[PDB]
Amino acid sequence: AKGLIRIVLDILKPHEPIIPEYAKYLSELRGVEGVNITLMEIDKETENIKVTIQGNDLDFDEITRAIESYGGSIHSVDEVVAGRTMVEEVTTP
Amino acid sequence: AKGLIRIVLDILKPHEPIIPEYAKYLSELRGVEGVNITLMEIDKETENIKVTIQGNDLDFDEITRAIESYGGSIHSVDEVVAGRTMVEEVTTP
Amino acid sequence: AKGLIRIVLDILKPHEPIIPEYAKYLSELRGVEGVNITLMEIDKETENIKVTIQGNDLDFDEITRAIESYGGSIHSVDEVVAGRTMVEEVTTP
Amino acid sequence: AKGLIRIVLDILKPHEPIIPEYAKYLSELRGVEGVNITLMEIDKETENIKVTIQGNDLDFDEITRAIESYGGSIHSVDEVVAGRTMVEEVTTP
Amino acid sequence: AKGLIRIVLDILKPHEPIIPEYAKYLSELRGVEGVNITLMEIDKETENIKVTIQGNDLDFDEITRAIESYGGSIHSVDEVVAGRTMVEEVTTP
Amino acid sequence: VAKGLIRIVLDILKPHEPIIPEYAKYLSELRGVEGVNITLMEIDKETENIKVTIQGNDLDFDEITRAIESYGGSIHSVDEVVAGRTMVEEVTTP
Amino acid sequence: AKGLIRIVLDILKPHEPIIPEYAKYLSELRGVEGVNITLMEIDKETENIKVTIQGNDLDFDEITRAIESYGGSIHSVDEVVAGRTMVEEVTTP
Amino acid sequence: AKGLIRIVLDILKPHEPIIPEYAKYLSELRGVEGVNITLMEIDKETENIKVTIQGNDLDFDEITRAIESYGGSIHSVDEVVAGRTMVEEVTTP
Amino acid sequence: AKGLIRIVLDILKPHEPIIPEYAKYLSELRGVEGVNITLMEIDKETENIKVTIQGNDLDFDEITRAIESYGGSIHSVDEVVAGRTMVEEVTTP
Amino acid sequence: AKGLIRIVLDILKPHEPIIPEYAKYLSELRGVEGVNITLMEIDKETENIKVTIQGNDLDFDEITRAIESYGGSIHSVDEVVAGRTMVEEVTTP
Amino acid sequence: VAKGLIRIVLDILKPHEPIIPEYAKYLSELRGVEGVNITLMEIDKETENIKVTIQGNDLDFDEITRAIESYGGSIHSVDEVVAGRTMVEEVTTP
Amino acid sequence: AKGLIRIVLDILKPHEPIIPEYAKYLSELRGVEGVNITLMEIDKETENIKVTIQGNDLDFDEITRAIESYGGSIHSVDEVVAGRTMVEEVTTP
Amino acid sequence: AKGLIRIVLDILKPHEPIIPEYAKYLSELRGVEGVNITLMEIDKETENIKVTIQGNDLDFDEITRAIESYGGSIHSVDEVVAGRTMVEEVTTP
Amino acid sequence: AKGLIRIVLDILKPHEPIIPEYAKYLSELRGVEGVNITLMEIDKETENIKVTIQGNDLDFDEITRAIESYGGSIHSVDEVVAGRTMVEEVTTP
Ligand SMILES: [Ca+2]
Ligand SMILES: [Ca+2]
Ligand SMILES: [Ca+2]
Ligand SMILES: [Ca+2]
Ligand SMILES: [Ca+2]
Ligand SMILES: [Ca+2]
Ligand SMILES: [Ca+2]
Ligand SMILES: [Ca+2]
Ligand SMILES: [Ca+2]
Ligand SMILES: [Ca+2]
Ligand SMILES: [Ca+2]
Ligand SMILES: [Ca+2]
Ligand SMILES: [Ca+2]
Ligand SMILES: [Ca+2]
Ligand SMILES: [Ca+2]
Ligand SMILES: [Ca+2]
Ligand SMILES: [Ca+2]
Ligand SMILES: [Ca+2]
Ligand SMILES: [Ca+2]
Ligand SMILES: [Ca+2]
Ligand SMILES: [Ca+2]
Ligand SMILES: [Ca+2]
Ligand SMILES: [Ca+2]
Ligand SMILES: [Ca+2]
Ligand SMILES: [Ca+2]
Ligand SMILES: [Ca+2]
Ligand SMILES: [Ca+2]
Ligand SMILES: [Ca+2]
Repeated sequence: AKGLIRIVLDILKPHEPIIPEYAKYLSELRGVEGVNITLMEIDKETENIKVTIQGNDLDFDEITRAIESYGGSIHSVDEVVAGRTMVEEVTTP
Repeated sequence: AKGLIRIVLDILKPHEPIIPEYAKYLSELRGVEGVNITLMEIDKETENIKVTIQGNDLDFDEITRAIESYGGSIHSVDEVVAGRTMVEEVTTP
Repeated sequence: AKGLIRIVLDILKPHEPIIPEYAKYLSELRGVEGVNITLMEIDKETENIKVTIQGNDLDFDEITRAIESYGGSIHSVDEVVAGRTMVEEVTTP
Repeated sequence: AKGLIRIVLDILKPHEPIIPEYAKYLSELRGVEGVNITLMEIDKETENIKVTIQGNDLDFDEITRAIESYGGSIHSVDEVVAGRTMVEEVTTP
Repeated sequence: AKGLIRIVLDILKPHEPIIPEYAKYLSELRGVEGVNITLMEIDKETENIKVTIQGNDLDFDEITRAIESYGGSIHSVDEVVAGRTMVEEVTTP
Repeated sequence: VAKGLIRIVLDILKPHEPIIPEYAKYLSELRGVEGVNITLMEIDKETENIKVTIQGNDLDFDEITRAIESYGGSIHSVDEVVAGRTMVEEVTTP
Repeated sequence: AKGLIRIVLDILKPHEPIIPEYAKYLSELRGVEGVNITLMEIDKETENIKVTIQGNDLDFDEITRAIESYGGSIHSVDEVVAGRTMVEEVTTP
Repeated sequence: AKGLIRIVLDILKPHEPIIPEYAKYLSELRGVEGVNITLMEIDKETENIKVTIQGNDLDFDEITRAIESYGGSIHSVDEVVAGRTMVEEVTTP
Repeated sequence: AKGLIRIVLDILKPHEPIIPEYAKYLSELRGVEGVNITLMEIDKETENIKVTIQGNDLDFDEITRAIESYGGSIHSVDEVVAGRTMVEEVTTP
Repeated sequence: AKGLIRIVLDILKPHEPIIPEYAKYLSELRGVEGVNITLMEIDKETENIKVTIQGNDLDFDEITRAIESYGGSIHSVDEVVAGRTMVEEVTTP
Repeated sequence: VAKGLIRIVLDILKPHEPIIPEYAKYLSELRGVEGVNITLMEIDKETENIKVTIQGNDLDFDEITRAIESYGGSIHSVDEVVAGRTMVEEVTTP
Repeated sequence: AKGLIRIVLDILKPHEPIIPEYAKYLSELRGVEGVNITLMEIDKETENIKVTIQGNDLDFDEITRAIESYGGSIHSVDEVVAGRTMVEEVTTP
Repeated sequence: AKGLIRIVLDILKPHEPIIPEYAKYLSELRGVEGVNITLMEIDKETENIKVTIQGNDLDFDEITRAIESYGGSIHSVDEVVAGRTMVEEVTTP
Repeated sequence: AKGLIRIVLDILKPHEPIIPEYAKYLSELRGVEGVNITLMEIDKETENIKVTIQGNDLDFDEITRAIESYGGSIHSVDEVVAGRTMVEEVTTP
């Protein structure tokens, strides 16, 4: 296990496609152990969701394009993890 | 485990059927490891519950329809997990 | 394991009988592994309690009848876990 | 693993006997695997402490009496677990 | 195990001896597994510390002899555990 | 066995570019770095504050400080360090 | 393991030497399994770190003479743990 | 003023009468300035409300007559103020 | 001022009419000093608002027949205030 | 405006007499501008409530006695304000 | 006396441009707007979420919704509205 | 107003004399408007209290001597307000 | 009073000039009732501060340039207020 | 009021002089409405206090020097207010 192993991003999203679509679909890409989508805010034209993605050697620009193939839009990359083992954020002042 | 593996959704519901009822019935569905339902807020007409359903390649359309047919009505999908392993949501400012 | 594996309900009850009785009893019902009763509040005349019951294929009606025959009533069913495996509640916005 | 396997009682005792006396004593009671006594609050005349007790088919009446024998006095019973397993309490709104 | 397995007490104490000593010292007492000492509040004359001390069957009075012996003063015993198994306080209203 | 620096957590200022999964891939492959983690602190218009949690074996704070800067980064403060045989977590207190 | 296995102290210090130094150099110390230094508060003059050090039969005096050598100043010993076992502080009212 | 100027009580109560009535009604009682009623928890059979009622010299029993009179049931009086001036509870350990 | 001076209810509602409508139209209502509508939760179907309405001798039935006219549905009456004076809820254990 | 102008005492009383009795009674005591009694906690045998009292050169011994006369019992004194002004307590680490 | 809409709180998506004190000045001078307040929610790379609290007399939600959009804004949701004679604040509850 | 207008200090003290005495007394000192004593904690042997004193040009030494002559010692001076006008503490990161 | 009345921005800042400089200086500009600078984070080359500025018809690009005239740098405009009267943010979900 | 009107700073200090001392002395300085000092953390050598000083056109250099000369040492300036009116900090994510 190497490279990007965990990606977390917040996207904006026309209400369609429905979000179990996105999950099902993001499963397929290059070595994805699994995806987590949680609903952030739920506005009227639109939808804020937090996508958590994790696997081996992940393809960033693949995800990033795969997502837009769905009329969905990355607002920001919240967190990235890379390397042999899965490091979490440590808190502090 | 593949495709959809855990689904979290909040549904509005008439007081009947009761909630254990739903729970029992949802244990049935195609590849359903198990179901949790906690009681959100219990207005006079009606009853908001939370639905936590996990399993292997769960069928979304199966579920929604199982709930409607039941009296329930789906307000949102709060969260989904799709893939080989359970990715929990990683939290961040 | 199948069906009703966890049941949590809040019931009003008179000071009688002493709570260890209801526990000591509801232990004995069909398919109950354990029972937990925590004290909620205690008013002059009466008494609120939460009642967690876990087991295999607990029959929802035995249980409730049991509590009634002891002189307390089910104000509400707060949570229910059903299926093969203990699904816990996933928290979300 | 049957009957009362955990009893938390809140009780008022005169200062004396000191708090690890009870601990000592109550441990030597039938079925009793263990005893925790934390100090709740302490007033001029008197001392409010909580008595968590764990074991196996515990005697509610021995205990009740045992505590009273040392000049203690049961203000209330705040928890009970009964059965083959320790069911902790599930929380909900 | 047997007797007291845990005793927690809050004590007042001059600045000296510095508290790593109290730790060391009490560690060497009869039947002591380990001893934790966190610093509560640091006053100008004195010092206020929590001593958690645990192990197999503890001599409460030895423990009280030893502390006083370094210029301690036992304000209160906050918690005591005894018996065969390490029961913790359970949370409750 | 591990020795030396084993985890480091630094806060840095960062030109929007390069994007952040750059850093993560990049840093990932340093000397004896089992894993890096970057969470995003604050995404200002001019710049962008981000937090790097780096972890490995006998780690070279100077290979790291230099690599970041190359990418145009800037260490503001180092917030945590764990050195030695075992991973020790911070304990809390009054 | 015996005597002190964990020591937590709050210290003040010049900006140099930078903190990953202080970390390196106490791994060096006698019987020190590892050290954790989180940054408490960074001022203009100076710089407040917390130092959590863990090992076997640690030497308080080596540790402390060493910190003064590095220019630092030990404000307080916030917690100490001693004996065979990592007793954590049990929290109470 | 004189006598009771404030009484707060928690009551259980069937769904009907809807609670704007209780408010209205109690407003018209002897010496009543105003009356606040917030909704605690909404159970299936019943309903749990807090009634804050205030004014000049209140007839406690009239207040208890009037509530019962609509199918109320007084679980407890939570707070009472009397005298010339409106003293509130002061916070303290 | 007399009878109800403040009423707070939680309601569910279609997205239309948009919420500044609902606001306008209850200012219209009889004896209504003003209304506050904050948005509780926005779903795909529907839309949960809280409605805080304040005035003199307000008419619960006008208010409520009016909300149903606008397509809405009143889930619960969360708080009511009645009499000459805006008694707020005094909070207690 | 001299001497004791506020006394908060925490006290255990048998259920009877009910709580607005004391309120009534204590108000008719010398110097006494007002009396708040909130309910602290309530057990099977007994009832713990807090008595905040406000006035002017208050008699500690009248009160102490007065409370005792009704079968009440002072567990402790939690606040005192004395002088020409009500000084509330300032908080600090 | 005031009538009609008197306070409105809306959340909008916003191209980084125009900058935010634009909006504030601009909106300030609408029909019967005693004051506007904009706090910044989240400053993403592509866009930017911001919150407008607008307040005045018999306010025209449609003059407002239109003005925002002109500046390239986009209402996502209206979060609060106060209409009528007096300013009523939300009361809280279980 | 000039000089020492507010003084807050935490002092240890024996159960004697009863706290209203220390208030009743410290009221009488030179330049004291009001005095507030809240109960901090109460141990078997002794007693912690916070002591807010407000006045004009309070002499710091009279006050302290006063408390000593009553048999409690000043553990620390938590806060002091000096000058013409009551400056309150401004909170900051 | 019209236009911008309140501006709040977070800037980055070489440690010089000192921050009482910035305050003193920002006072002068076109109609500034007053400025508030609080210290955010305090890094080693650098300094995060939150500037709050308030007056009549404020000159944005004046401030914005005035600030940089000091080797200081706007990272983001956090909040702006405009018009006849001073509107604060209202909170909500 | 003009120029500097309120200054908030945290300073490290030897135990002597005491803190009221400082307070008194700082009431003196050029145009000083009044001073607050609360006690932050009281390490063994030393004493972190917070300094809140407000007034009219306060002279910064005067102050720092008044504190140093006193034994104290300035770690940071946490906050300042300069202008015609006291702008408090307005808080935001
Ligand atoms: Ca974002
Ligand atoms: Ca930490
Ligand atoms: Ca409701
Ligand atoms: Ca929802
Ligand atoms: Ca994180
Ligand atoms: Ca009650
Ligand atoms: Ca979550
Ligand atoms: Ca007490
Ligand atoms: Ca739960
Ligand atoms: Ca102290
Ligand atoms: Ca519990
Ligand atoms: Ca930093
Ligand atoms: Ca701890
Ligand atoms: Ca505990
Ligand atoms: Ca319920
Ligand atoms: Ca208090
Ligand atoms: Ca209260
Ligand atoms: Ca109790
Ligand atoms: Ca304070
Ligand atoms: Ca929204
Ligand atoms: Ca309320
Ligand atoms: Ca104590
Ligand atoms: Ca502040
Ligand atoms: Ca920013
Ligand atoms: Ca609100
Ligand atoms: Ca310290
Ligand atoms: Ca500082
Ligand atoms: Ca704000």
